[PDB]
Amino acid sequence: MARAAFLFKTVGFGGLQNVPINDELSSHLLRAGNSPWQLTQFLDWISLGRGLATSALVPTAGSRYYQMSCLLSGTLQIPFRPNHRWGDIRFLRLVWSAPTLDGLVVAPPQVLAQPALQAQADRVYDCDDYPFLARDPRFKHRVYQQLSAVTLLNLTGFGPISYVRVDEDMWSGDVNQLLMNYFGHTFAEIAYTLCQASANRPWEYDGTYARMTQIVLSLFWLSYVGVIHQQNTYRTFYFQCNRRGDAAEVWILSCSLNHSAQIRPGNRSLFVMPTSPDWNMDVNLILSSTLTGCLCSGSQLPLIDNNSVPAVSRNIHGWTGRAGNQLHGFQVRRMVTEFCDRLRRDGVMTQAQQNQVEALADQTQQFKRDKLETWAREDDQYNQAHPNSTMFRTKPFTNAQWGRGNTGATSAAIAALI
Amino acid sequence: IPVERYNILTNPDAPPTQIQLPEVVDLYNVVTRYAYETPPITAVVMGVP
Amino acid sequence: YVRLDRDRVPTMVGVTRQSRDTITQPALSLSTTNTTVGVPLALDARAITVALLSGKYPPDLVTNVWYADAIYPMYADTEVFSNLQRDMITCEAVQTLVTLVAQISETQYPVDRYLDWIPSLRASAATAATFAEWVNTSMKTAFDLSDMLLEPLLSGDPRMTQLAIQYQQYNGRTFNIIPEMPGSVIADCVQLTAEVFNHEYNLFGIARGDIIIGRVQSTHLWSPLAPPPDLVFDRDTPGVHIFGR
Amino acid sequence: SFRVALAGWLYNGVVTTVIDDSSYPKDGGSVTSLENLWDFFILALALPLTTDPCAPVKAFMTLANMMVGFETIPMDNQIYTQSRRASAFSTPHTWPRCFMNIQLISPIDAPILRQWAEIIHRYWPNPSQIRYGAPNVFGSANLFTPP
Amino acid sequence: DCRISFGMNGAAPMIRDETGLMVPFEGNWIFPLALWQMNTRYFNQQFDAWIKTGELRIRIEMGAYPYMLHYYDPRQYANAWNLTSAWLEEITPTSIPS
Amino acid sequence: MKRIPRKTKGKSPATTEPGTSNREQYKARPGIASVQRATESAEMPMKNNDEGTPDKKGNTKGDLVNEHSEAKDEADEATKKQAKDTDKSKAQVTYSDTGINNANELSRSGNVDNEGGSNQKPMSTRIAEATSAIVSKHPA
Amino acid sequence: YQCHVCSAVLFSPLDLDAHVASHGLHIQRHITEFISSWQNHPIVQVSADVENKKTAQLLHADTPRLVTWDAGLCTSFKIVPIVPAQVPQDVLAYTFFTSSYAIQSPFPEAAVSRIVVHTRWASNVDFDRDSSVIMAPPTENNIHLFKQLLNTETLSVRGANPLMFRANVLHMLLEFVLDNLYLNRHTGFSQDHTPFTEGANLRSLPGPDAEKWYSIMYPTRMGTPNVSKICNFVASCVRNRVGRFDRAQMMNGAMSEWVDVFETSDALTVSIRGRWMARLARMNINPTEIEWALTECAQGYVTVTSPYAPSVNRLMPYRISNAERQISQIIRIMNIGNNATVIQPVLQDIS
Amino acid sequence: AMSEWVDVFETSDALTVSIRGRWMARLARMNINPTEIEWALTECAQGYV
Repeated sequence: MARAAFLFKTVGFGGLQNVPINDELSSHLLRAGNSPWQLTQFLDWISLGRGLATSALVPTAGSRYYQMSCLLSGTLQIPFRPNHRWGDIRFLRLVWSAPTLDGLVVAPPQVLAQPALQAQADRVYDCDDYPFLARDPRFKHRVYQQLSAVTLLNLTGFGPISYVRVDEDMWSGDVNQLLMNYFGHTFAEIAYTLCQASANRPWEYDGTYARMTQIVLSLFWLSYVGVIHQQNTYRTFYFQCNRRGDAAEVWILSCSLNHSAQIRPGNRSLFVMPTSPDWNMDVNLILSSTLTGCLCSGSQLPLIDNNSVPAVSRNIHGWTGRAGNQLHGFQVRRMVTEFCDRLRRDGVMTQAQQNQVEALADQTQQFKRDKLETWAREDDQYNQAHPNSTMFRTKPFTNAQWGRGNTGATSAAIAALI
Repeated sequence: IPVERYNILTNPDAPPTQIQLPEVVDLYNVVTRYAYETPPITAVVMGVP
Repeated sequence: YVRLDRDRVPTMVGVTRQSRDTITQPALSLSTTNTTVGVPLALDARAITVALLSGKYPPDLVTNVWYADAIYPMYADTEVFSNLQRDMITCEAVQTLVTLVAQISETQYPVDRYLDWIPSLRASAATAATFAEWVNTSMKTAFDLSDMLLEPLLSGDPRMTQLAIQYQQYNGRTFNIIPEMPGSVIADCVQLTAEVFNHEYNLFGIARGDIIIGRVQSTHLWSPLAPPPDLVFDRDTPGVHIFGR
Repeated sequence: SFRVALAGWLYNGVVTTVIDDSSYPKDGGSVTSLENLWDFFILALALPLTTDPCAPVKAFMTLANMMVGFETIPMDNQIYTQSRRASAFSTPHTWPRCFMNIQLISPIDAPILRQWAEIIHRYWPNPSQIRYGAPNVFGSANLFTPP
Repeated sequence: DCRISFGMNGAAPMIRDETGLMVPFEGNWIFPLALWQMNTRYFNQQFDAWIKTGELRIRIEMGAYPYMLHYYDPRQYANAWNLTSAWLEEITPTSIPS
Repeated sequence: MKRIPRKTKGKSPATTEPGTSNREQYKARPGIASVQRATESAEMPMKNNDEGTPDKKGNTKGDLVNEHSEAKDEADEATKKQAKDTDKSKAQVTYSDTGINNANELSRSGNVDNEGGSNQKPMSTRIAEATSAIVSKHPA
Repeated sequence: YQCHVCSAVLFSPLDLDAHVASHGLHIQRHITEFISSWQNHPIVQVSADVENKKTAQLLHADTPRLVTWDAGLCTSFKIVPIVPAQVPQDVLAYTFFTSSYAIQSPFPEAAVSRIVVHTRWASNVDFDRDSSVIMAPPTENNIHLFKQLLNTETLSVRGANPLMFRANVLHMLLEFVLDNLYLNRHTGFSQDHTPFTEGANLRSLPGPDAEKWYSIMYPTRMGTPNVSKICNFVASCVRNRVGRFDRAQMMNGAMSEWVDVFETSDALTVSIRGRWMARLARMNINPTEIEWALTECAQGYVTVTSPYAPSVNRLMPYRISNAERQISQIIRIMNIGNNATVIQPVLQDIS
Repeated sequence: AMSEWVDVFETSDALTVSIRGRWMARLARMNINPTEIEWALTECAQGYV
């Protein structure tokens, strides 16, 4: 139902003594304006696929997402102090403008003369403590989108989290007729538009918007795994990928008429997340996580089991509980093989095509592995050189995460959902 | 006045999207209005070295 | 194309209108009446030989530049999209035509009938042709077309089931291609409208049943369109006399 | 004619392109005439570019007609002889046994004709295929061929 | 295989490298001559401003070329943007000037 | 709300960023204008061959010409048109008088109707005569 | 001026907005726009129908008109009075502090009323399909509707042969469907504060004097001042189901993308329009597919780019099936009919 | 195209129908097709035509 508690969690130190952000990155982040509550500050629109966006200070989309989460974690420390002022202290030479947190600006000279603010690492804050934010209901809905997104990123040391739900009651009224309008579009475009639309006005659960976004997420994840395809469709709908396993994948919604699957009645759901560091170069997973955060902004999803998250991420009043659903992790290289196996068994794809798909996937994985390791080591030398401006351009990862995890179990669970 | 042709108003426990075809044609229903965009086909042609 | 394999050369190409599970009049298409596979066309050998013997490239040719400059103006005037839309319209029109004709002819097409209580006759080729011509003009004016649409079908027994094409080898083998019809939204809507008409005939000005002519004089104010049961007799009423030709 | 033949390559199903009968040697021709020899040369180089499937048979039979009175080849029935005009061989049922099976031509009686038949059988051009269009988006309208 | 993606809502435009990454309009680039020659007008319009004022440096691979000299007095201000822009704008897909 | 007329009738701060100048002069080969003129003729739709089909009242359209001779006449028109397009007395490419013997060829014409009979008398006329043979009048 | 999306060069500020409208950022006669990268010769294509071509290429194809819009009511049955009558009444008008308002009625006030078929009797359309089916009231003669197909050698102008009734009815139904093939259009609303329907958002049809249409659209708006059959019918109805019911979350400016509204209509036409919309929606494509198709067709000699902005309310119906293409090709082959005049221009033109 | 032949019920005479039937049978016995004509002409012309 409607969410009753609004809480969020900040980012944690990766062994440093401060938030892994500095003045240069903070200044370079603000490209769409002085407001950190805009979608362009988080994402970008390539509009043609077939490419990876990179920069000197922002190597990857995951890099941008992590840096923005760090910036928000650092800046929100100020207004949530018990004194509740918003411009009497500075964080890395930035201050808030106006009590409604409209924008971030360079600090005044006297604030600059005053000492900066020391920020703790893993803090959980409630949105109702701030007087203005508690007083204005329309105000919360605009910022809780980003708050939910950063919380879903910072809950676990692995990649972002998504939500998958299968149910037949969602197809209640003219939802089928309305979804029939999305046939020609791509998943990235649909997700971008839906993420933008969420902030226009408050919406209620069980609404057409919520049912649409849940159905779209479920369809995308089922097609990604391979449960539903051209010869096995979920009410004639299925997502098709032009070349599986490529560096930049394009998924397009599509219709197949006579072939349709059988779905048992009831309500089923789970959570999924990628564990390989490869997710930093895949926009689709990030978009799905952002859409899940938008959904969480207005709805109350089932809680998350404590034992599936680190100790600091336990017993959040609205996110984690004593007994909850497990988190399912995977790696893209193994998911490609699972997809190919299911399609070959169903007869859509042949052995030779599977062979080319596997080879291309291996090449892509090697390329991304090399690039990520190079950028990580470069960050290491920069941190060694400068001891007062420590920073991370990308979320830290370990060598262990590069291997197979629970991919088979998660694929089996997703297949069991249908 | 035939009440059966105004079911969604007369009937107190009918879903707002119920029709009674082909036996009875109702005269009060739910209509969906749209506004699409139809752009022309645009292309930029680049030469190959 | 077959180099010198005589047993596999093509000889005849034809088009058929009837389904494969029926026996009908053999009505071959006009294309089969050619001695060659297609319409003959003569050429001059001297020009071809001269062209083969005397040709040259420009002294400064770059294929990339030449073909870019040749492709760019050509593709700026394409019509493939309009052609695709016209193709969809044509397929819809053919399906609706066969569906409608099956309801007034003796065609064995498996479609449910809803207006069989309305009197009619067993139409022949000319009657079906006139009806189909009216349908053609109706759809053409509805979709603002001006060029051909189903005109070739309106020449000889428009009563048809499904279109197919064939060609024949010299040794006697034949190859037959039968496209798979996906469906017609217009035909489905027409069927739904007929189903509704089956119950809403009065709103369209049509009355169902029979009439009784006889003198009734009274001051009662019952409507003649809802007569009392005391004034109606049927084929089972005792004393009634039934007449034939 | 050259460009028309190139265009007609694409419409084999409905249009058949053949060499006009006026391009053949007059009255069958003879190997004792320089003009007839040049006629045969021009026709031989022009024939392989058409879509007519009887072109090899016509190419063989024009020389067979021109060589009458000097060389002889066997024939199937008594009705048709070596003097039948090459233009008439327009249908596959008219292909002679001597052309179909080279062994029937004796090198003693028809040396030049044997070589000509062998050349036709061994060096006539071979057909091939190519890819075109975007079937995934636009679709295809091919009927007897892959899309 | 060069593709240019326009920027939106303050983002910067990007072009595709041969490795497969998309990069902004800054840094050091290496261009074969034929690429600019075949995409003259588009490349001029998209790159001249960043070359003149930004931080973009491009190495054009040519092999051999004729050159022209213009001598200037060293005690006064002097700029070569007019000459360079003229050269860049009169490059054409079938010829180049000195 | 802008109406679309029907085709047919039915029922009833500085500016001027650098690099925007136009000083390039490139002569395309082949020329643009030459290519467009050729492609305009190619994209023409095909002719309507409605001969032999019924009409609004059910009468077959077209002239009364024999099936065989109709094809031969159409062949002569194509050659005559082909010669004009090449601006020659005759055309090298001819659709008529080839070496092939197409004696059995047939082409559509208005001589025959859908039932397979002759059109010596219009179909509408035939119906009127048949139905008039059964007319009865008032008694004196 | 210049567009930084396609590198086109423009002269006036309004031209920039008109151009970016094509790219999707916030003249209609154009249907195809191509721009090269090694020269300054853009090419635009318009319909061959234009009265004056301002140096633009022509679309010679006979394209059908698929997308049409209607802003009127989605109904095809109307109630007409047959025998008029006037009855004395006790309540005459509504009075506010010093003003008076007349009492409008949703239904005709007469001795008898009947339902009559009339396609698009209340509709505003940009394009007219021109296949209307219209019936006079049953008092007048309607025999002409059943004698259009083969009643040509009839022996009486008044009347029809009972042997062609099925054909006539089938043609009438086909006309009905063909004329009702349309798409509904979104219009503006207004917030009403009438005591009977308070706070409801009611549509406003385009043009002036729309206030008359409210009584026809929403029967429940009228109160129950007198005692009559109409008043009893109104009193036996619920009040909440009126006007706007639901709206899209995506917004263009301050206007919703789509809306669900309670209003007068008929379910037959509603279903027909829904099926038509589904059929068109199953044909939508995106510019990336066009890029891929054109690049593949070019055989690797040029590359094609089509930049665009994210949206979910654009319709580009161009996707069909190989079976449909084959059927059309078979029809085209049948069209030849052994007529060399049909085939000669094609060979000459490609030559 | 024209139907090759048809059979009809109509007022007629049995004797006349019989006479026409024998006449048609006699004429049909003499029918030849172009292939035999071509073969006979070639054989008579001895291959010179």
